[PDB]
Amino acid sequence: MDMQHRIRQLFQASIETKQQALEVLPPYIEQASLVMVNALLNEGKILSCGNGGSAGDAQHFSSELLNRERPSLPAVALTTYNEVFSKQIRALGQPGDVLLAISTSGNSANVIQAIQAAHDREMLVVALTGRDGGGMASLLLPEDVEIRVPSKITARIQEVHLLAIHCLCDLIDRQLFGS
Amino acid sequence: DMQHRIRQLFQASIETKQQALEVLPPYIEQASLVMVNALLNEGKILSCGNGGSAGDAQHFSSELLNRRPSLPAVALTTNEVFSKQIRALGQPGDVLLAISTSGNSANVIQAIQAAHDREMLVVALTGRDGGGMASLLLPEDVEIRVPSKITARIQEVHLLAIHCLCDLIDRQLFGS
Amino acid sequence: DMQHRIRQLFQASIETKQQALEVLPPYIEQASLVMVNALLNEGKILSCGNGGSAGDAQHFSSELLNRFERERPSLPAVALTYNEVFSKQIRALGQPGDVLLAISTSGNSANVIQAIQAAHDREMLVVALTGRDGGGMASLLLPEDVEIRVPSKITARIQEVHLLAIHCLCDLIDRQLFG
Amino acid sequence: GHMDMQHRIRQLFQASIETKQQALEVLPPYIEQASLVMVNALLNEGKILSCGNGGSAGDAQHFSSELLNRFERERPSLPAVALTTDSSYNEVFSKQIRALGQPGDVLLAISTSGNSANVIQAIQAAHDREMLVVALTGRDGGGMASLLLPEDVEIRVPSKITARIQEVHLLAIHCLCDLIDRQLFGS
Ligand SMILES: [Cl-]
Repeated sequence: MDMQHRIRQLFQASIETKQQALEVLPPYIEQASLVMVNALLNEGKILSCGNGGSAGDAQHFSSELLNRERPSLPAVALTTYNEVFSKQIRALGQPGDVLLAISTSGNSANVIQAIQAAHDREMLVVALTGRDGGGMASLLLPEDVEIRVPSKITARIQEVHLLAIHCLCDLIDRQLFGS
Repeated sequence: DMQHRIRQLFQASIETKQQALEVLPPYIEQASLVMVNALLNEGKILSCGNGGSAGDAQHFSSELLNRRPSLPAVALTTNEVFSKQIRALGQPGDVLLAISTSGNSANVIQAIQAAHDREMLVVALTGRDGGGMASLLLPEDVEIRVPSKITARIQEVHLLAIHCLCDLIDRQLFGS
Repeated sequence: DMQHRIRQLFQASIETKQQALEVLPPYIEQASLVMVNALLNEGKILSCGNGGSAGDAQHFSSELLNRFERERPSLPAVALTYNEVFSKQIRALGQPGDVLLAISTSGNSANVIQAIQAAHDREMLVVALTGRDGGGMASLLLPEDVEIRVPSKITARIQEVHLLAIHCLCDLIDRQLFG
Repeated sequence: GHMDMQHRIRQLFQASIETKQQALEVLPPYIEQASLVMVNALLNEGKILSCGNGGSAGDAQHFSSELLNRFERERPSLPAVALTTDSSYNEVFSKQIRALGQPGDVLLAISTSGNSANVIQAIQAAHDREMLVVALTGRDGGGMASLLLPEDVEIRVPSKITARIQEVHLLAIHCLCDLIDRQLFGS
């Protein structure tokens, strides 16, 4: 009785959070995918990163796109001391590339450091966040895009992030190659 | 591009979770009792999956292991890649959490067989028609099949389903 | 002169190995019997390392378990992959009589030290691959544990002798179990 | 201790020692040459990509992680990155090389036999991006060696024994890093 209730409860919270997100996120998902499509078109790449339950999201986004029957898109997750991402971005990133930075709270020291490295290399940033945006939100420059899930709950934020990413991939293919 | 297309993807996501809500909860409940059972009997949970399911396997385990008290859940961390590790680490009673969008991942199929040889129970997160994984399941195993043929929809529901399992285990062992 | 330096590095590598040859073989033999005894008693080997010692740990377990380069039976050797990430996996997976292969070049890795503690707590024996003079962790070992301490302070030379030592461990395990 | 095991341990030590002594007599010119191509690439604002299969993968990641992260040693970070795997699958390296590689960059490619299809394909991808290749190999060099253009460098360990090739590879990698640091940051 309680367990079936709790399940229904979590399902409905997940669904309600997505309906809220539906009202506020589409313009930001559109701008991000556009920023990404323009970078690819100019022979740039996308580097993605995230901490913990966001790390899978960075690699899900990238593998989808890199490993393909549309053309392989140059999208690489960084993987494998808050400098782990930042150093790879300095090694790999060139002007006009795009950083996808994923953090449910926006407080990841190493994603914050990632965003500085991306700015130093003249890259645009697509930031996937939740809650109040955290420290990352405040570090975004005017040309950067923020996709902020309207929720405080870590697990609902993650659920909308997966969806957001699936939206970005889909809009990237439609814009580049066509429906 | 199209906001209209974004709303459309969001609406499709919502609709599948609604379809999933009408069919999955009793299985989600079963799996969780199976997992709480094994953990109370001093056992453990191993998880696995390929493609867009590997992260889910890790996300489940490292919630429970790393953090509440830590719970013995380990993700198999790389067609006998998983099967070999189950043989080595599995003990009678343990649970395998196996995740696949198609039900056709050859190494998770061999993961399921290895778990059976260990006298382990299997919880299978699947979609579509359940593939070769469904046909391997024994009566005491639990399928959680997403009523969708679309990979991206199954993945979205699989993450919700994994969040539920975690929640129900903590609910039963610790309470709320 | 770059030639002078290469031939100096090769000689330092050869010379460390020669001095390793004078202290190590008893401890390699003892380490391997411990591992063989555990496996014959239906046990398993868990292995762990940090930094450059981390390939070593994976290489050890990958070798025996997957058998990608030689055709003999698979052995339950498993590499482990926040000072508690190793501790917590050992606690979750280790059963009494199991063996931990613990690798580091300094002997000071916080997690590997805590891996040792988690191994003893689970009534496991430890084979410890170290260099320098073992320092800590090498002071945590109990009478039935085994240390293989490279007679060197140079990280690179220690890595080199570790790889050889692991190759000796795997080889004698097979030699004792399959002749 | 018991004789056989003591015999086996000491015979392996001796074979490792003897393989290194043989390697010493033929590898230095190619090791120097390799480190020169790497240094020249970095001086021209290049980067190094590394890859390897099975037991070589560790070497690949060891090389680039030391150079880039600088845990073990406090000197400047160098743009050296290991190519990942983790979820046909023979294109995992080449797909990344085509995304990340630039004209002038260097691929350090590691294989003991030289026949792994994904490293063979990595070499092609590097060539298509106008990158130079440093190939750590053994035995006869395999298919990999057959693909090397004249600006490339091969470091072929003079052994047919996997374990022996792996040990010399680790040494080669330690020399390359030493030589890169010497040339850039002082002997
Ligand atoms: Cl589909």
